[PDB]
Formats: sequence, C-alpha cells, structure tokens
Amino acid sequence: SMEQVAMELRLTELTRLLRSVLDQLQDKDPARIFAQPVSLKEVPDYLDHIKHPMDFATMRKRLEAQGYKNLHEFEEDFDLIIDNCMKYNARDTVFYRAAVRLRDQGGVVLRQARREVDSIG
Repeated sequence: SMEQVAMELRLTELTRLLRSVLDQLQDKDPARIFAQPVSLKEVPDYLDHIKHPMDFATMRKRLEAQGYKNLHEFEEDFDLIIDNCMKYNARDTVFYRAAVRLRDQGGVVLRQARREVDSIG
C-alpha cells in the first residue's frame, strides 16, 4: 500500500536522524570505552552482574536494520550503556567516570534530538 510506503519513509528518515545522534554521542566517548561489547572471554562473570549488556556497535547494528521505531527505544539502549557501567564499575574508576561524562554530554544532544523528532514528526 501507499500508506505502508509512507510509514517506511518516516522510519528511514528517523534512522537518518538517529544515525547522526549516534555519531554525536559516540564522539563524547573518545577513549572508545563503550565502542564494543564487554568481552565475556575477558570478564567471564559479566552476565551474572549485567542482565542486558549494551554498547555502541550493538546499537549501530540495530540502527542499520531500522530496528529503532522511535527515539524512546534508542534512548533506552543508550541509557543501558551508561547504567550497566555505573553498576559494574566503582566510582573511582576510569570506566565509571567515562560513563558519567558520556551521560552529561549526551544529554545536550538528546534534548535537541527530541525537539527534532517531534518537530519533523
């Protein structure tokens, strides 16, 4: 149907905007601490601690399959990145501190993304 196409075009355009958002958030992680999944070879107990692991590569795979229907879904995954790290790692660690800085800096980006998603529809 033509309606299904229109909906698909909207999803494609959201995907375009979320790609730009993802790029901007990942620049706030210049140490690449959150770039890839935590290695279960190197942290074999991780899944005993963290039930829903997340990282920027995993988000990018979902994004490119147009797997985010709305901004809320995308933000859920970004918050997992931050929140997983702040639980597994202690306050005094470069990991925790990296997450805090990512959260604070990403807030700005996400605030305007929300306005754009609402604005363009």
